[PDB]
Amino acid sequence: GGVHIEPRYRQFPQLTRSQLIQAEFFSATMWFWILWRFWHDSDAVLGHFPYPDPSQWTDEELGILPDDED
Amino acid sequence: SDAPPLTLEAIKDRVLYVLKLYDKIDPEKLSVNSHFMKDLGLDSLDQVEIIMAMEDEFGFEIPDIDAEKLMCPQEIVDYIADKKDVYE
Amino acid sequence: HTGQEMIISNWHWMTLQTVELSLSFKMDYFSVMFIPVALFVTWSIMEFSMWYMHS
Amino acid sequence: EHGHSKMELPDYKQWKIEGTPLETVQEKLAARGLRDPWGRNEAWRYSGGFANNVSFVGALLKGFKWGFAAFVVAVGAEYYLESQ
Amino acid sequence: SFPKYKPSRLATLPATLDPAEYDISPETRKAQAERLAIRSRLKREYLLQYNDPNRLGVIEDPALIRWTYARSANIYPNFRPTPKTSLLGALFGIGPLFFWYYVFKTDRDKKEKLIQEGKLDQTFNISY
Amino acid sequence: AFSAPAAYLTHQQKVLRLYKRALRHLESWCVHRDKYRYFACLMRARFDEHKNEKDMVKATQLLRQAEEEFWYGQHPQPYIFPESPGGTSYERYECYKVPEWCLDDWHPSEKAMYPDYFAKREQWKRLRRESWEREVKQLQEETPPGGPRTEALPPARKEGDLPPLWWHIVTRPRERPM
Amino acid sequence: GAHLARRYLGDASKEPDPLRMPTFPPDYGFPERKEREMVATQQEMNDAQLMLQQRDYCAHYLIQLLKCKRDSFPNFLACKHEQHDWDYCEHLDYVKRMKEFERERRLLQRKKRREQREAEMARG
Amino acid sequence: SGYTPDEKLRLQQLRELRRRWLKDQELSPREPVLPPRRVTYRHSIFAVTHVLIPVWIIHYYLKYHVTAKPYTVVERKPRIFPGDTILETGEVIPLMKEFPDQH
Amino acid sequence: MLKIIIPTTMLLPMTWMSKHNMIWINATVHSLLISLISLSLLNQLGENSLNFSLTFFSDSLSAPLLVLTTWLLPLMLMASQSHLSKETTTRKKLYITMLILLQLFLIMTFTATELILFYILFEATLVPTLIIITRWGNQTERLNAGLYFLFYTLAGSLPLLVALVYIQNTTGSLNFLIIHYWSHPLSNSWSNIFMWLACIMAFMVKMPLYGLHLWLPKAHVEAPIAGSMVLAAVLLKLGGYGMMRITTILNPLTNYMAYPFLMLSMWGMIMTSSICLRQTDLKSLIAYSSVSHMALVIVAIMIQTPWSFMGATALMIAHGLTSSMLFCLANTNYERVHSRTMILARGLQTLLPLMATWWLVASLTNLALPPSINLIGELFIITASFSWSNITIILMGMNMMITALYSLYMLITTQRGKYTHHINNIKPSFTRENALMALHILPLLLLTLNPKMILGPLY
Ligand SMILES: CCCCCCCCCCCCCCCCC[C@@H](O)O[C@H](CO[C@H](O)CCCCCCCCCCCCCCC)COP(=O)(O)OCC[N+](C)(C)C
Ligand SMILES: CCCCCCCCCCCCCCCCC[C@@H](O)O[C@H](CO[C@H](O)CCCCCCCCCCCCCCC)COP(=O)(O)OCC[N+](C)(C)C
Ligand SMILES: CCCCCCCC/C=C\CCCCCCCC(=O)O[C@H](COC(=O)CCCCCCC/C=C/CCCCCCCC)COP(=O)(O)OCCN
Ligand SMILES: CCCCCCCCCCCC(=O)SCCNC(=O)CCNC(=O)[C@H](O)C(C)(C)COP(=O)(O)O
Repeated sequence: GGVHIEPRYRQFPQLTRSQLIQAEFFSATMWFWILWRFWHDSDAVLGHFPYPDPSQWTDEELGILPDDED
Repeated sequence: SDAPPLTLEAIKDRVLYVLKLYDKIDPEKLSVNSHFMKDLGLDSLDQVEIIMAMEDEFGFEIPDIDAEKLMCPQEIVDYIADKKDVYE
Repeated sequence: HTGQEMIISNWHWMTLQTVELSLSFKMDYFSVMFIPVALFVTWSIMEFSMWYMHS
Repeated sequence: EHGHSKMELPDYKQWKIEGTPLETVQEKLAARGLRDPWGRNEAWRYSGGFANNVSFVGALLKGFKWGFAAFVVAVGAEYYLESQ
Repeated sequence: SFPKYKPSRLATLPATLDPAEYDISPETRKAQAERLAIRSRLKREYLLQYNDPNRLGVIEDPALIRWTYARSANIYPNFRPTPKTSLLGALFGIGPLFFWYYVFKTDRDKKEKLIQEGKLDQTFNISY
Repeated sequence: AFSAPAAYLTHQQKVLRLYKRALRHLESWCVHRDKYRYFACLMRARFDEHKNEKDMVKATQLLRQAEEEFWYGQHPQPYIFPESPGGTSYERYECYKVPEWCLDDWHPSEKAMYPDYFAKREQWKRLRRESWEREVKQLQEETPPGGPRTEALPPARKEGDLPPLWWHIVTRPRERPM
Repeated sequence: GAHLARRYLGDASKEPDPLRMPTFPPDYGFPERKEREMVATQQEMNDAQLMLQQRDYCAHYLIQLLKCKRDSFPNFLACKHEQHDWDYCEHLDYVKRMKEFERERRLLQRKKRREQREAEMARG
Repeated sequence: SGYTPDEKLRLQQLRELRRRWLKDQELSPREPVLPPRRVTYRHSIFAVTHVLIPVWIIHYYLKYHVTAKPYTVVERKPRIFPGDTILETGEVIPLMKEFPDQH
Repeated sequence: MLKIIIPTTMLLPMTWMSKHNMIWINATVHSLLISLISLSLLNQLGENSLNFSLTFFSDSLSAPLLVLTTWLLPLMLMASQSHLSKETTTRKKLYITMLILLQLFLIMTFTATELILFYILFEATLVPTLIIITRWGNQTERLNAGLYFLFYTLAGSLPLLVALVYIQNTTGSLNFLIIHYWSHPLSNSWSNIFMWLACIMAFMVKMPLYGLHLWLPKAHVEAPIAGSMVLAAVLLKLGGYGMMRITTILNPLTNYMAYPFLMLSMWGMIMTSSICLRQTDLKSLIAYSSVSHMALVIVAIMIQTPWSFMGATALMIAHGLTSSMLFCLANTNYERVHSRTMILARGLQTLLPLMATWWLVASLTNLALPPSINLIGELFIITASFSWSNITIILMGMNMMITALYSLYMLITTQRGKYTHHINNIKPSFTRENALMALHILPLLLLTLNPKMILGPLY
């Protein structure tokens, strides 16, 4: 069902341009898809919501009294 | 598979090729019927190295008992032909 | 499109006093999602085997 | 239909140790007083289309150039279309 | 010197690490020669009967029949009541039975008691 | 495989077998061809430094330390040729090997196809029938009294004779029957 | 993680057990004590039959997200906005959970400080 | 080492016999003597005999025999969202509680 | 019930008045027709029974066994046609007469409304089997085998008779219907314990029980193919049928008295399955597999729950069919190789592919592959045992694993690998053997479509 490619015996095997162009096309398609998704959707990897700092929360909003009120 | 049905001529040519690429033998004095021990002055270590080269070049293993009594390129070719069942 | 779900208990096989055994198929998300994947993979496998096992 | 083309072997004088790692193997072997006799049997592995190699990362980046060009053309076209 | 390989039942000694092969004697050599003689005589008889064009059946093998007869029918006439045999038979043929009887009896007595107090929760237990 | 085994292996045969095994296992360790060639030349050199030892006791004390060292560093997963007794395609095609006598059980409608093959088969069978009667006598007269000592067979001596016990060596199915 | 190192290598009573949190009254901190607000009712949140573990204070955005996905079946990519609203509400919920954790940790710190101060005063 | 002369001769004779046998294994141009005796189109017929007929049979069997009995086919009670209206009754589900929309 | 009994009796004059070369054809055709007629007993009721007369009655436990008994005779004739070729017409007629008498006694045994009539026929089956084993067996051990197969049986069956008459001297009747309707509890007494033992041991020895199974390997190995088929398929089930009938008078004493037999069966199934792994003879391996399956049936009957009884009935039918098929395959190999050693003839797939397919399907049914009736009975018994005690699952699963192991070991040893070189008399499989194999196996895969036919009276 393919083409006729004869053995070579110690040289580089014969290559059709069809397989080369298909392999290059699919590698380029994979890299283009990765770049396109990274450009449009960067937060799928980096995240969208910043992580809060618990040490930066003031004692007021957490209901802390200075050790004598309650 | 698609492996060509190799013939005696191909086996002979390939065996002589491997032997001429062994630099302890001068290729011009090499012949199919030349003995390894006396016609070329090789040690038994050289003979087992040649058997290993034949194995690595034809892709199959020759057992020690059969390999240790193969002393000519012609009988190496004959052994390979018998193992692979070559017609001509 | 919808999230459509079925149980298809089509053939009633033996019934064991209070236990009924029937040929029933569950067609939930897992089945309807895994079947196309398995069929696609098997299609590729068979096309590959037409070349790998030719001899 | 099979591969019956009467393949002929290449010349045996073609293979040389020069310009291959077998050369430096022979050099280091000569530093201790030995020689490699099967070197030319392996020269064909460094000679033809096998002479040039590619790195692991280079193998990973097989189609980065033309895919990157497609990416930049696509993003530029989208920027031009949406600015309307 | 390198770490020593210690043979076991299921990982035997290699042939190339066997001290007996390195200790050669004329008696050892004649033993090997006559072992090869026995093997060659057997091989010759087998091949003579095997290549015969007139033969149209199974080649009878006395060794196989000896093996099967020893495995099956030679056991009891060669049996003797021995402390080893008696203890092994008693253990391996009675101990498992009484062990399983104890296990199942204890489990079922516990189940029966729990049913008596009613604290088993046998709800939806219809088929038995 | 083909050659009949001997009663024992001589010291030289043991040394050569160790040489081959060590080289193969070093190839398994040294994957690349240049590295393997360098280390194999070193390995050959290390064999060669005791090539000329005259003391058999010394030579037997050697090869023993050597096989111990081999067993220590033997690459527990060596490379095996695919068709070798440890390979991944060792006995792959044994299920396709059918004996030649099975053709005798074919229906006449099956033998109607391939008539030339079965005519040649009949010729071969006749040749076997006559050659066997010659072979039995030749083997009986050539074997030493008391039975054979080595399982090596003689060739044909006369013009029309065939090698004794040849039928099942000549009529092997094939290396890859299907 | 840093909290694990302070609970496994430091003092166990210094930081909460996540199983038993909280260990203090809610209105202990400040007397306001506002209630949490739920938008989705019993019936609609049942009828959408989301999941038992999706039935939280974020349910309404999930409802909207589900509806958007259903109407635009062919254009799956179209309902980007609904997803953002839902993950933002989940982010706020997680931030509130972190605030509860830090709050209880600070309350535990202050309680240990009060008890050690009282012990010092009593021994003096 | 090497072959003994008898070993050479026996190997050579066996080799000639084996090669003649192997050559005799070949087929003549007429060797498969076959006894003859009898008594989009491909895709179109395939999609009829392998897709259309089975789906016809299964649809008939499900619609007229399986569905005849109760509880044989049970569906999911599709999801209801606020603002939806129902085909059977026509009533409209009320909307939600107008939560504050900001960011 | 006479519409089945009378044709089976007429099989005898028809056999003895036949031509010298028509006995097999006539016997096979009319036995098949009798099987077809008997197939109409399967129309059972949800109520009591098919009470034909004062002497014979049918039940949905008896009907599958009757149909299997009627179906086994044509297969036995087809299997016996080969190795009886060189024998005189009178002796072949005698062999067919023995088979017909065995069928007649089994048919009357399975209906047998009376317990004494059941005992008489249940012991009358002994004579034809003994004659078949000790007359048309090959090896010299057959006589010894016959002796075992005799005395074991009687050693169990003589006390039962005494017990039986004792019951009628106290109850006043031994009719099964009257016994069932007028049943009364057994008090925990020494006399009642010995009555229980006398009632149980006769059926236990013919299952066989694990400790009492010595006669079975000998009798099955030394018997001809028809003898092995009838021994494994129908004769082993007499003990199970008798226990299922007789346990109605043994309550509540069965609760205590079942423990030693339950332990013996649960451990002996493991023991015999393990024995199968190391066996150098095909027939002995099949016999030990039969012992394991019947141990499972013994457990099921001793538990005496509805699921237990249904599983036991299904397993009895499935085991009969599967073991008959396995013995037939072994005999097809034996008639070619004449050795009966499993390791001798190897790689028979490359020479007999269709017979290899038959071997595979027989091993699959022996392995209890779902949804076969073998697994239906297996699973019902296992679930009943689990309800009886949750720890039985370890033994049951271990038995399943070992069963699969030895079934596939038997398949791989004989069919796979490389053919033996020196064996050149392996002829192509005959149409008779392939037809025999199909006639074994299609009923199994076709019964898996209608399981309620073989699930017994508690379905
Ligand atoms: C070669 C490659 C394959 C080619 C062939 C392709 C076709 C395959 C199709 C056949 C197998 C697929 C399974 C599908 C089964 C369809 C038929 C089935 O549904 O009918 C069964 C019916 O069959 C019977 O139930 C099973 C047959 C009984 C077997 C009796 C054995 C024959 C006697 C032989 C002697 C006995 C020896 C053993 C002694 C015990 C179950 O039907 P059921 O829903 O239930 O009720 C019947 C109809 N009602 C409702 C009107 C009552
Ligand atoms: C060998 C291959 C297998 C063959 C078949 C094996 C199966 C046979 C097993 C017999 C079943 C059980 C027999 C007796 C069971 C009674 C319960 C007894 O075991 O428990 C104690 C019984 O105590 C002692 O056992 C008393 C008897 C002691 C003598 C017995 C001999 C012990 C070993 C003999 C075994 C040999 C079997 C083979 C004989 C040839 C409880 O004592 P107690 O509650 O107060 O009295 C209960 C009985 N009552 C209520 C009727 C009064
Ligand atoms: C495979 C070989 C097994 C051999 C046989 C195994 C079965 C043994 C069962 C006992 C045999 C005889 C039992 C009697 C038959 C039942 C009759 C009956 O139940 O009547 C009893 C009678 O009970 C007896 O007489 C029993 C006596 C038993 C004597 C023989 C002992 C045989 C060996 C005993 C030890 C082994 C027992 C179990 C062995 C199991 C098989 C291994 C009560 O009636 P009455 O006495 O009139 O009323 C009470 C008021 N008077
Ligand atoms: C990487 C895996 C592990 C590797 C470690 C193994 C270590 C092996 C190194 C040990 C050194 C030795 O040679 S061990 C010393 C063994 N004894 C002798 O060498 C005495 C005489 N030599 C011979 O007879 C030979 O055969 C010879 C003449 C060379 C050829 O003979 P031919 O003329 O008949 O070919």
